[PDB]
Amino acid sequence: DWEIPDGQITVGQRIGSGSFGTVYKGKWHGDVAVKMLNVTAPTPQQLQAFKNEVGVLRKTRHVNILLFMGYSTKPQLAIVTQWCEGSSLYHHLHTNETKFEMTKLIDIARQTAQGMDYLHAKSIIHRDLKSNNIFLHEDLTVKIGDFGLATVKGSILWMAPEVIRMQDPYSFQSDVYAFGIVLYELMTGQLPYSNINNRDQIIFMVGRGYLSPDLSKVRSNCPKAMKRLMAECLKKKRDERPTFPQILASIETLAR
Ligand SMILES: CNS(=O)(=O)c1ccc(N2CCOCC2)c(Nc2ncnc3[nH]cc(Cl)c23)c1
Repeated sequence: DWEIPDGQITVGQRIGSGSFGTVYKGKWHGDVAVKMLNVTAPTPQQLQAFKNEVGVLRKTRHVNILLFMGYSTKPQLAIVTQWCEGSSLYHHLHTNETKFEMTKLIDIARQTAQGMDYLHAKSIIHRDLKSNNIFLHEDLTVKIGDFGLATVKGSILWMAPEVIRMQDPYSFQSDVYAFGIVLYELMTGQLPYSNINNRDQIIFMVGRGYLSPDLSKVRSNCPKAMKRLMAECLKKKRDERPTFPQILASIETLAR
């Protein structure tokens, strides 16, 4: 079992917000990240979300998945993962405006793909992949985190058009679209639709197919093959999008 007895986890600095909780930097056999729900008595729904999230996490053991270490229920519902010594991909690209070498950008994309490939093989749909949930350990290793929304089979900039419309909606392919947006961020250094200042309009338009990321903004040394893979991942029609083994193969094919 993976339950941690009450009183063992030290909780330090509040790091930010996750899906259905608050994330802190903590101590439990070294540095850890802890997500907890703060409601005194959790509702059956909340208690469910927690049981589901743990269930998904414990199915994951892979270098590119943020390492699940354990959970606590008293005094509150808490999830414990390894602490990643570094910043989220989002922070790097958009807050700090870190300029990475192209080969390092590709390597990041490769690992993210590597992680996604694993989840999908295990029948996990992340449902919340975005650069906020991708953390760079010691500047080298990529870790995908925050499984609050994952299952086994508010961040609109990564949502596939079908997900926005809600008419069907989550799948391996919607995960792949989110990946495409992460690729975009890597290759452009920007969030999409950054010349549009209205969230509802972006929602309406991506949903209806009127708007899509502008690939002419990719850094000029971004390989043609990579620009092309990005376009494939971003196909409005979900069935036209590649699978992760495919995405992986073509990234690896850039051993050039
Ligand atoms: C409890 N683990 S979790 O549920 O997988 C989780 C959920 C959300 C977040 N963040 C909080 C900040 O906002 C972005 C999302 C994190 N963050 C981190 N986790 C580990 N090492 C880390 N180094 C730097 C960060 Cl950042 C970080 C972890």
